[PDB]
Amino acid sequence: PEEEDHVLVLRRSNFAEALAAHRYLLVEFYAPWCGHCRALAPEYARAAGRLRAEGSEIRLAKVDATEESDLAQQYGVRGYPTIKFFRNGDTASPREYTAGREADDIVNWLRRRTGPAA
Repeated sequence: PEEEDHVLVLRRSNFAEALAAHRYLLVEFYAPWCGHCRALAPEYARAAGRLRAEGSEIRLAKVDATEESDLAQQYGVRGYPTIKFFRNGDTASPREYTAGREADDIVNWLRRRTGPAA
């Protein structure tokens, strides 16, 4: 599927397949006009590049919730950005990401969910 600076581009048609392929999957629901999403996009992409540089199986993804609204409403998204971590493809119980928005604290937070060499 599409990938912008190593961040997977997800929509309803490929969302279930990404969960099945990636057991550690961070998903950012965003709006391109939202200022905090704009400030987040370079840091999110730098976090994904570093994980890719580290040979990690963790994957970062993003969903334009203004264009994929049913998918966003299915996960109770009521503001942007909304970041959720899915483990082992379990969509009922995603962990909410509420930590810093710099590249290093995203990967640190992901490492605390999985392990230093995941």
